[PDB]
Amino acid sequence: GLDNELSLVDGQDRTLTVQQWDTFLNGVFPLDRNRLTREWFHSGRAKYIVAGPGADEFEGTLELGYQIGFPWSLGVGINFSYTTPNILIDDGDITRPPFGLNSVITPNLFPGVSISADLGNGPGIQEVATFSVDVSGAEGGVAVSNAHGTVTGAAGGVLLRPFARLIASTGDSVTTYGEPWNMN
Amino acid sequence: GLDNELSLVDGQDRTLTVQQWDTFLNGVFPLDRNRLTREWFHSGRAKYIVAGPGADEFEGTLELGYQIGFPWSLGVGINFSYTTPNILIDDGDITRPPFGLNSVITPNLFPGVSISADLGNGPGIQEVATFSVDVSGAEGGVAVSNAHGTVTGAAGGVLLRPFARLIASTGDSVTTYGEPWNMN
Amino acid sequence: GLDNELSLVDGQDRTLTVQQWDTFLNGVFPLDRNRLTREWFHSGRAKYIVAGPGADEFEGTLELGYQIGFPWSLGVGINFSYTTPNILIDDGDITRPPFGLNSVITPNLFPGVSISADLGNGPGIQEVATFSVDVSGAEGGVAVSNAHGTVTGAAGGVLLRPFARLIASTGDSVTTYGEPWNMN
Amino acid sequence: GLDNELSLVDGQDRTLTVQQWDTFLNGVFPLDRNRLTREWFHSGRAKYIVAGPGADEFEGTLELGYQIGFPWSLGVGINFSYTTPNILIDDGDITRPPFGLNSVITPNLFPGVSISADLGNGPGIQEVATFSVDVSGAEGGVAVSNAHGTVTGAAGGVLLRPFARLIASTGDSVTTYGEPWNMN
Amino acid sequence: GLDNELSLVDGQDRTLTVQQWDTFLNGVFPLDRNRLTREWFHSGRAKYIVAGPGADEFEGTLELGYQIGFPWSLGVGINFSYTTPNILIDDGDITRPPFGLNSVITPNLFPGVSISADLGNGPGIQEVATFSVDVSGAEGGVAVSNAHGTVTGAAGGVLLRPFARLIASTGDSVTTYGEPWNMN
Amino acid sequence: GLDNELSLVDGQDRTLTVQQWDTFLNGVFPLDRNRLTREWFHSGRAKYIVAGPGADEFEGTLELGYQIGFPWSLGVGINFSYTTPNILIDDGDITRPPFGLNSVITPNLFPGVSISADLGNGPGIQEVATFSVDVSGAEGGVAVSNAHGTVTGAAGGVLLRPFARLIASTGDSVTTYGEPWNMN
Amino acid sequence: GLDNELSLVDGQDRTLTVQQWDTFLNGVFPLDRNRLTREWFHSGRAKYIVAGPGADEFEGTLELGYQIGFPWSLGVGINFSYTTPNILIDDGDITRPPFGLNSVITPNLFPGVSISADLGNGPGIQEVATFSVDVSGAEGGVAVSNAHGTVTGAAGGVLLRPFARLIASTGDSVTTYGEPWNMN
Amino acid sequence: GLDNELSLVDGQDRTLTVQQWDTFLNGVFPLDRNRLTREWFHSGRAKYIVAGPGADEFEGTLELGYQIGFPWSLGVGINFSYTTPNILIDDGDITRPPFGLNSVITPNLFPGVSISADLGNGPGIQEVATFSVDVSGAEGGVAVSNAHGTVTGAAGGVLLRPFARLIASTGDSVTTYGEPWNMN
Repeated sequence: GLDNELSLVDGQDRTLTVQQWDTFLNGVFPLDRNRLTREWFHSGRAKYIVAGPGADEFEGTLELGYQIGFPWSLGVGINFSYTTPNILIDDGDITRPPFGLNSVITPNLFPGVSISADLGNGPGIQEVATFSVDVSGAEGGVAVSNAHGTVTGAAGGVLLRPFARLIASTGDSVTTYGEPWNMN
Repeated sequence: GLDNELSLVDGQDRTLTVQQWDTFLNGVFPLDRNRLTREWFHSGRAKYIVAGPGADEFEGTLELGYQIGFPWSLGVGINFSYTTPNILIDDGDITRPPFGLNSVITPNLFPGVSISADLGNGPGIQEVATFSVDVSGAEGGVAVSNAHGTVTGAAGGVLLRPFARLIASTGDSVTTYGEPWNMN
Repeated sequence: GLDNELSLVDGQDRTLTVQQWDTFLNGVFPLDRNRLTREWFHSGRAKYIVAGPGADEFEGTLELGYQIGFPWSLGVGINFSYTTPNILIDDGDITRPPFGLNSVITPNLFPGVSISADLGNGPGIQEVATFSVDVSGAEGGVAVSNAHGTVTGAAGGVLLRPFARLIASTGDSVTTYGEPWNMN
Repeated sequence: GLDNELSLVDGQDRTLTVQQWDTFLNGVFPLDRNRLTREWFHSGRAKYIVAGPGADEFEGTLELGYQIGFPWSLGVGINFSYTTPNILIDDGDITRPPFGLNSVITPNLFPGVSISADLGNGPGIQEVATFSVDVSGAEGGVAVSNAHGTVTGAAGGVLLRPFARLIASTGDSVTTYGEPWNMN
Repeated sequence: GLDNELSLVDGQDRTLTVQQWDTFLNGVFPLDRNRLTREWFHSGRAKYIVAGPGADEFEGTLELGYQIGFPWSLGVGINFSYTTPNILIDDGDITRPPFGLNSVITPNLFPGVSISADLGNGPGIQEVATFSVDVSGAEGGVAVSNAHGTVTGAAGGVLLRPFARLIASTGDSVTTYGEPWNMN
Repeated sequence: GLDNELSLVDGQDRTLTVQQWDTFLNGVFPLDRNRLTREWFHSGRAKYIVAGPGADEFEGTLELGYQIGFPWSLGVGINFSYTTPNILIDDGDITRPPFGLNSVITPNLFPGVSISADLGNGPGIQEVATFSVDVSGAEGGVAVSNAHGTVTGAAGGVLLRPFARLIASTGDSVTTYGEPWNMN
Repeated sequence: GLDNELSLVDGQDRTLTVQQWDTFLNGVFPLDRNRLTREWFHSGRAKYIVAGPGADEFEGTLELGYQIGFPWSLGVGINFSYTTPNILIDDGDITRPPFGLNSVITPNLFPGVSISADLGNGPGIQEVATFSVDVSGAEGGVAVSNAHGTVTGAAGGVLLRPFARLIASTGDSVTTYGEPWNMN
Repeated sequence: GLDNELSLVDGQDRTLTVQQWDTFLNGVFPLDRNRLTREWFHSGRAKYIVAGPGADEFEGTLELGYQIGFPWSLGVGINFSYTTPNILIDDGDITRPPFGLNSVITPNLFPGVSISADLGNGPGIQEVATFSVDVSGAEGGVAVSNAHGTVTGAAGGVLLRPFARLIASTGDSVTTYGEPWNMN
């Protein structure tokens, strides 16, 4: 049904209304099985109405999309390393027995694994446009089912804020916002 | 209502007036729940008037926007690391017992976390144009409701200064400035 | 046969149906004989139907493809090194015998090999379009046999999710998704 | 009023005069509250006169702007860091009590802050064009009120030198310069 | 003769057949005499047939080429170095004889050579198009003799998989693959 | 007056003459008050004459400018740093009093300033074109007053060599050079 | 005279012949007197013939060039350095005579030169096109005298393999190869 | 006068002759007074003659220029540095007098200068085109006086090899070379 709506008396006395219908953000288990990944499908409709002078020769653009935000970037690195046995002489006496072999340095003698995880402030708030298209005339107009979206390297919970926007060819714009959906 | 206004007698004797109406910069809790992020919605109208010779065949551009300034950039990094037990021989004697095992170096024996926060001078003062469009004739013209803006990696308070600008196709320009809004 | 299907009543009352037929993602032993490489062949058909007003003057785009996800990036590096024998004097006395040769540093005395493997979080979820083409009229339309796909530096299992997409010239879109195929 | 003026007998015997009127560079407290930032508003008019043969079919370009110079770049960085307690064994004996725990290295035991400020020779002298536009005919033409300008990372005093320039379509040019304005 | 063939009933009921004839991949001793280099000459023909409705007004693209894969990248570096004799005083006493010359550090006393070879996972599977050209009508069409191909920095054996591809202007595609040729 | 002149009998028997008149390179105290900056104003005229066959339908390009050279690049960097008091234990015994506090490392105990100046060979000899424009017919043509030029990071004296150039649409060219002006 | 030749029955039954005549690759002592540089002059002619249906309305491209290969890249670096005398106190006692001057570190006391030569695997096999031009009709067509080629940073001998190529506008191609010329 | 000449019977039986006349490369003391810089002025004429069928409707390109080569790149860097007096405690006992002040590290106690010069193999052989222009008809055509050229960072002597080139619109080319001029 109708999720949300906003109206604007524009700069040439037209009433511009933009609406969001049937919005669904469907979070799924990530294809990559990566705990830092989020993945979802966006369905919904954007509609517009224009009333007042010139209503029928209205030219504009209609968009549907979402903003996304999460607090931290996270990366994880795991290293395996091994180095074959060796010796270098360090502060050794090579003039007489045992020729500096009483003062050697070796590499690490065993194979080893190390892990390193980095957490930093996130990339901020981003905007995705599911569609952005030309419309004309007083009413319309556009619907989407099962558009795909994803983000990775994310931690602390991913929030998605759906919007619909109408921009008049004339410069005027109104956008309506919905309640956010939690991908965590 | 009318927020602010400015007039200019231009280079061919036209009086150019640009105005800001109904301005609202609405700071909200950030979608990304990041203390270094600020997020807001811009509403307002820009109007112009042109008087004197040629008024009716005026060609121009109308803009509405804001400048943003904050004093410091801030970044935060937290690292978790652990390395598997190992030894290397350092200045050891491999000719006789105990074959240098009386002088070893190991990696850190425990898992460890470290935090690093960097504060530096900020990126200076930036300008955003919420809309910038062609206008013609003596009066107009353009309105916006709930346009979105954001910035991250910011500290010490974010200030937003709203403006409206009129540029004549002829080169002349006047811009009016409003009272700043505090996002912190 | 028919694998999967989805319908949408669009923004101007047309019923848009997109379908996936005969889908085969054929994983093969990799040409490069690299355990971090995966390689496959994509076959299938995408069909569409449009019903309701204007059905016959429908303009659109039809795509067939897949998303790919795997959890980890992996890289492996093996180094062989050898350095010719040398000495430098370190904290040596050059005023008297044996002129500092009782305190030398050498390079590693033997040839050596070392291995280093790095595992990190993967690149997230990617989309590939096997074909994306213009279609017009009420029904169609497009088939592919043995298109090639590949990815390398991958670990933890590669998953492929096939889709078909129909985008109306009018902005409306519907995409249908199939059951994923395992390349590991 | 008239601030400054310059004339040139050009390459085809036209007298070209360019003038600066009503120039004001208004330094303000920086929106970003950053001591390395300067911010100002430029108002003024540029006029031109062309006399001699062909005066009425003169084609050219008119500009108004300023050069900016300051002696030093300055940046400031403040780091906070803390690392969780740890030990590695350094030149320790692991064959017998106390197993090398008599020779350990730790990280810094306390949290710490460090500051680093860098001062270097500045970026040199830069030119900003407030407007740059086509003019035609013997007289004109162009005015600006409250154009915005800023610079950051600056130290040692910021000077602004206003100019007006006329370039004939024919190649000839004259520019007039004003007295500089101090932003510190 | 005919090496391999594949057919497809396309999205508008045309039968599309693509074929590979007379394929020869001729591996030669590399011009650069570099053991990490492979070099070869590709000869062959691609043909196509289209049957069913509209056969004679078929528009498309014909390609011939190969995929290449090898498991490892390899690089080798050899350094020669020598440094002229010198001394620095390290932890020396300059208040009394012999003024710290009893505790010096020198550079390496001899000339030296070191070798370093790096082996890492390879670049994955790549595609080369020997030709890719427009065709029209029901049958054709294109042949190549002695086209050149090469790759360097390769180890573990280089495999080359020949293909021919037909893409209809309409989106449909079929590609046929041959048996791979070993460049090692 | 006339500064300098050069003539060329070109490839189709036209005599091409290019001349420099009234040349002034006016060095001023730098706007940025930076000892590594030089700043100046260029005034002058370039004239051409063409004689012989086709003189009146001559098409060309006329330029006026200078080359600049200085021997050294110079940069200066001054750092202020301070680090808060801390300790780490280095080769300490943590099994018994005083728990390694008899062997600590600290950061620098005082605030500190350091200066670093780098002198290197300069960027070589550069060419600036004050104007470069199309001319037609047997005589002309172009004049400039108070064009601006600058350079920074310079040491050892900045030299400016003025020139005028005429390029025929036919490829032929002649350039005349003046006596250099010293900006140091 | 005729150096080499190759024929192909193409995809529409035309016999395509490409030929190399009078080929000379003239190695000279390098202008830069650099032992890692090679320099040469290429002379030769490329001819084509087309027989069978449509021979006279043949459209194509004719090229002449060479491939170049050498086994190793080589670079050489020589550094001169000197540092003015200095001291720092290292593990010194500043509470009592001689105030740590019994334990100083200095820089290198003498001026010094060091040389570093790096040999690595070469850049592989490259192709240069001396000319590549449009041809039409049954026979032609193109000749070159003393075209220049060069390469630097090369070691182990530079080999040049001359070719001529004919590409039909229809996609078909044949290339003929000559005996290689040694630039070392 | 005539310096050098070369002729070619081209691919369509035209005799193509290209010539160099009046060539002068005038080395001067470098404007930048930099010993690694070379600077010169190029004067000369290129002529061409075409004989045989179609001579009068010949279309082509005429160039005049030089190759440049020198064996070494050279760079020089001089650093001045000073650091204000400081102390850190190294392996000090802070539990009892004198609290680790018996084991300190300082920065260098004096101001210091260091020089570093790097010599490496040169950039190879480069080509400059003084002019490159369209010509038509059987004879011409183009002359240059006092064109400027320069290079810096050079050592071991700079050689300049003058050439003239004629390229037929048809692909054919001949170039003639002169005796080299020494800029050292």
